[PDB]
Amino acid sequence: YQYKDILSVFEDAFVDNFDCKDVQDMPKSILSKEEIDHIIMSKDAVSGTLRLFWTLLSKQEEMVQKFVEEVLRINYKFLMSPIKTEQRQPSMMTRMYIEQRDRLYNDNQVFAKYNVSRLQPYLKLRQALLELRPAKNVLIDGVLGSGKTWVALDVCLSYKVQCKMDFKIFWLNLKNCNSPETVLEMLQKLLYQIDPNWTSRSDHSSNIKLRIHSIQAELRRLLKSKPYENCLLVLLNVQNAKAWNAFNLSCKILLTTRFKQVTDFLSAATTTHISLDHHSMTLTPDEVKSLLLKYLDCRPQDLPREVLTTNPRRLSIIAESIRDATWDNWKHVNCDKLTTIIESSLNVLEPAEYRKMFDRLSVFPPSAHIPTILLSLISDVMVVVNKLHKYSLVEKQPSTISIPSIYLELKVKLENEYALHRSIVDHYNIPKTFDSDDLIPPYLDQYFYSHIGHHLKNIEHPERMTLFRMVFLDFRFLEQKIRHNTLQQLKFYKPYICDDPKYERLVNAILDFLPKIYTDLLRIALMAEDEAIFEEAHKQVQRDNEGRHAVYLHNDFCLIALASGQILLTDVSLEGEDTYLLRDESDSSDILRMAVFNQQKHLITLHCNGSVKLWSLWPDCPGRRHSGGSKQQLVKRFIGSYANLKIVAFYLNEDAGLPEANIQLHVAFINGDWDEQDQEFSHVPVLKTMQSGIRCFVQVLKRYYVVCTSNCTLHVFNVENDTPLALDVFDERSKTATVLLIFKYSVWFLPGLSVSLQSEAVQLPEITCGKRSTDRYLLLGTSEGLIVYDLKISDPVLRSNVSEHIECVDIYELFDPVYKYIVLCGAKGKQVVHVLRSV
Amino acid sequence: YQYKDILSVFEDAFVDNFDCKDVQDMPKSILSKEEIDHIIMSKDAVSGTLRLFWTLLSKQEEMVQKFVEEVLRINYKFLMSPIKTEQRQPSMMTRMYIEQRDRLYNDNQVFAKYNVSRLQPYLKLRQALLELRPAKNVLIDGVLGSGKTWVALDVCLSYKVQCKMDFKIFWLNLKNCNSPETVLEMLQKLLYQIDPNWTSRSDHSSNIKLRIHSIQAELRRLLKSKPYENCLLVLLNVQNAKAWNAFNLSCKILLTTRFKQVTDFLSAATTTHISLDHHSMTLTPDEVKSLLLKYLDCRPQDLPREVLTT
Amino acid sequence: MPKRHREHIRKNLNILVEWTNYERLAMECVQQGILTVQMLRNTQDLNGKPFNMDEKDVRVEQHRRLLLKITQRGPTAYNLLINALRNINCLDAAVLLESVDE
Amino acid sequence: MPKRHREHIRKNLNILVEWTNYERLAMECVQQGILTVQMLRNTQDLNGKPFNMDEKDVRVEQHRRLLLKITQRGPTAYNLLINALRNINCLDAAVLLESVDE
Repeated sequence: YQYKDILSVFEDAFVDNFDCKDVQDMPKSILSKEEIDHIIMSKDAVSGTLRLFWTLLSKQEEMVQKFVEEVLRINYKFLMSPIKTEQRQPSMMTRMYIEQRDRLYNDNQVFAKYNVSRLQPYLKLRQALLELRPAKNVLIDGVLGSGKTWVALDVCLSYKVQCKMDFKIFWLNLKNCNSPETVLEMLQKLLYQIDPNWTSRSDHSSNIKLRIHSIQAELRRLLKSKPYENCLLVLLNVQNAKAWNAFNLSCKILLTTRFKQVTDFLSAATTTHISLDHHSMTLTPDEVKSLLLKYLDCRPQDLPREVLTTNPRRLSIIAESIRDATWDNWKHVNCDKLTTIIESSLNVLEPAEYRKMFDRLSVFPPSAHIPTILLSLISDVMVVVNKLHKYSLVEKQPSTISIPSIYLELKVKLENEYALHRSIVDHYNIPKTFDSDDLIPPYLDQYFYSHIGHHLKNIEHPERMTLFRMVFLDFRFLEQKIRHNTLQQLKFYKPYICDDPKYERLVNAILDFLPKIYTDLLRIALMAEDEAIFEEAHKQVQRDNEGRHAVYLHNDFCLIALASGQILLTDVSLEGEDTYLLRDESDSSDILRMAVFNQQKHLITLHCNGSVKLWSLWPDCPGRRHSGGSKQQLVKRFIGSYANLKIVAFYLNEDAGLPEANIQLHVAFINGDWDEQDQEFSHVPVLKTMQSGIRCFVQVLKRYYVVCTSNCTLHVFNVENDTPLALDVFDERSKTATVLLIFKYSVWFLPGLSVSLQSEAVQLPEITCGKRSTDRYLLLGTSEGLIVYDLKISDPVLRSNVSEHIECVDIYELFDPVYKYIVLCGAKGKQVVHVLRSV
Repeated sequence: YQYKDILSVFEDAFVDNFDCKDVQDMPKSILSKEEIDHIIMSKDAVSGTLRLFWTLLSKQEEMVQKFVEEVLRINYKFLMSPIKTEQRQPSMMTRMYIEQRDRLYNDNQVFAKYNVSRLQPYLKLRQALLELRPAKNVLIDGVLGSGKTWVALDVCLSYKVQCKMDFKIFWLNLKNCNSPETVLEMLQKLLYQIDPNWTSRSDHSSNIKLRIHSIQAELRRLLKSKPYENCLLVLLNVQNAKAWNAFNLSCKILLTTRFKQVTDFLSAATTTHISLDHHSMTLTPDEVKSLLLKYLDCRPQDLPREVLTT
Repeated sequence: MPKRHREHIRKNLNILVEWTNYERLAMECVQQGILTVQMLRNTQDLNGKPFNMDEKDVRVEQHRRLLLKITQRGPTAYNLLINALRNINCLDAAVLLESVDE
Repeated sequence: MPKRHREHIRKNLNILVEWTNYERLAMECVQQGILTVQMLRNTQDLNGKPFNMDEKDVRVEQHRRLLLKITQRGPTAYNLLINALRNINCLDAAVLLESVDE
């Protein structure tokens, strides 16, 4: 018989005892490395089972023979006789399961190929499926257009659920369930699904409700049958709970509506509520990276493209257009097909009040919140928005309101008359009403501070100069303190300058001064005079590069993306946190595993970057791929081979261990032979706790050179790897490197954590002292003042970075300012004579 | 199965043994402070175990097992056996009760989430229901829209009486039930729900009275059955006494009324009479704050409303 | 197999983990016909962080990872486990396994 | 336990509370495996009403409350109390308890 159907029958056995993640054979052509290797990171044996039974089921039928007949039968004899029996004999139960599944595929014809099974939702569904009471019901909801039909089909094909239901499954799409005859025909069709016979004499057309309750009674009385004890009625896209109030026939029914109104009525205890608008429900874009594989079947072209989160309808139709240009059909195309479906579900709204107000909403930015007053101007209004929230459209929250981008931009921007005049004159009028004697308005944090810029650029220029307060000074205080930032304020300052050049140059100087950094605000405005900021500060009083934060504990591990643009920041509350240097756009807040206190390392270019904690381990990761790659636990300071051709990850454990491994391979290559260690070009310097250095040979590994530091009473290389430093009690000693033998001491407090840079022999001591250009003098004290105590600084090549305070606030400074401006002065100890003042 | 439904099976056993007063083995995770303060002050452990079970079912399904598997261990030994054995095995009558109660909850879906159990009036209710007599009935008055429709639903949820009731219960929303035809279709629904089979040859359209008498006789024949010995008939918002006069089937039935005249008609000796317009029948502010929390769903704003008593 | 074999195996795990050699057992069971392409080791691989505590006592859990797996199959496996210990020749554990039955 | 045990304890509570010492029986039963500190605290707490009447009507009521508690608590209340009363050496109480049996 078939050899692709018998496997799902023993999915129970697989989950019970089988784990395909102990494989060390995996004969390559058996299955692509990516598929089986992403099952290695499966959450549990159930997840591994599902991943295997989906990926393998995607393969062609004859290859499963190589999977089973010989690869599985290495020496097994154990559970292949049942599989082969099912292939040949096939039990009646299994045969009916296969027949029913084939019938379903033969009914849909589109889910058989265009299915990419989402493990998380099915995983969260099938446990409730297997425990469903013979008359309990299950509700699935969320946001419409999420391919919930596909999820229902995914859970439907499961062998376990079909066995539990005894293949008593009936699918009814609840489209247009808002008329008595529309549900009457569904009653007849479901009856005929159960049995195409009817004692239609009781049909009395005097009341269609009479006949509907009669047929409901008939269906109830027939459903109470031994073959009908377990039946699964699928209710696709339930219109309203009113329809269910007739379709409530006391069975194991699963309904998947697409309206927010329907889910509220049903009780969670009575109906296990399931929503699809969740991060877990949303899985990963890697789930939908195979969409072009299910549609176009082109693996290499997936990398050039970029998939998004779980939006099966929109994303699927965009890909269908793409396969029939990737970029042309991404946005410009689908304006006639994706829109058709996006406002196809809308059509239930009456347009006199609902659609008109929704069109009014178009003026607001695509992803923006909204005050209640503003929507009121454009309790009848709140009742209207509340019922709109009830149907499907608007999300409500405590007391502003957010609107999804799917319905806000594409559906209504294309079809929009010019009501923008009234909307934008109101958007001008309300902030004018939001004016005071001072410049402190009751602005709302989200909508006001963000979109006052949009609206004032929209109306005219004099309003632009006045109410942004860049002519004034109150914006700089209010926005920044209330936004805790500077990136958003800059993003307002830049594109809005189009709405006079004399003031445009002044506000350009303002914009330049903005990233450079009550009484404090006026004092700093006093510095700039050609700008009217101090001019406004006078009325107010009569009446460093950039910055970071985003964290919860204490600044650890300051770094630099080699290619001018990223920071592998990281903090102490286990969370990731990576950021741009000229944007600070938080790019990945990913808890590795142990955010504690130790170190991070890069590679020659990129593609690996894990930071060891205080649990020995030094787990590694990718770049924008992020997901941690290497788990390594045996351990301290280890560096990559400085040669770009040899990817040799030189490793250093305790007890002066030398493990060496190419990253391209998974096993240590060389395992030859305690505070901090280093390699050389044949020599090994290690320092340990007695504060006397130890120097060994790579080849003989004994004691040859001991630097006791001679003044007892951390090692790092330079811009030529030629200058190792030994830190001992109170000394820095430039140790050699298979070229010479000892260079410099420079008569240096206990050295907390002193490191090197990446150039010109200069190395960094931090914040006890400053930049000492070894081989000897000190140049700078991190070169851009203090602004408290800690503020890091280094040079990868010619750009600089370094992020780690202690007070959650790291700072990127640069060489150019130099000369330690305000702090290099006469210290706390001074006496004053009020002469001026001789101090 | 589920730990949630099985506990109602053994309340009596708890009332038999579980002190509900001396059992101080505080789980801070599940057993709260204010509710244990209230658990101490209950007049006894019969009602005490009752609203204790209410608080327990308030917690999520797994959350209570910690009490009954290890927290119960120190102070009690028996109770784990009679509950865990049912948790696995699930006896047939218990399972039947489970499906029946689930059918009732699926019948509402609104009281299933927005309810608050008014303790004392319900206590009086099911107490009168312990000695419910096959010919006796219970009148439940109170002004319409006082949630007596809610507590009527609540009182039958009791495991003990429902098992005593042999799990046959039926309901009749008596809205606009004051027509000779209305009683006709309602009794036809009765006929179907009792048995989806009948002889329609006695349909005599010449007289609604003759046919209504015929269906009354048929249903009287049906009820005097061993499988139909104790089947409840609820009369929800009885419009007028004429409906009952058409409905008096000498069965374990009852009714709630909207009208003072309904209660006035019935004889107190022959018909137990319960009202809501009474000092103890009304809701204490604790029940009130629980009900407002059923919608507000945050105690910080619960303190912000201490006025209404309607 | 019934839960009696489950409880017997979990109770005597700490004993049969040491009486019988881990390698001599696993390398005798992989050919015995239980642990193959679909099962193989599932014990030489772990949660990923066992190195917090030293290898000498690590072995004790690795072999512990084996027996707990052997219980997960059907009624045959228990008796097959009997047969497995017959290959082990550490029959003092085989008779201990026998004692719970018969 | 059968209801006959509980009914016998109720109807014969007076004689039993008369014979048996309170503290001695309490310590013997809590050692016997019958009470814990939490429950015995409430058991000796009696009612709080012990304040208003004399002390002479407190210890006896505490003891009868204990008797009433130990009616059903305990895996074998009949047998374990029989053992405890035998330990008391107030064997008249033990034989009176055993009388309802056999």
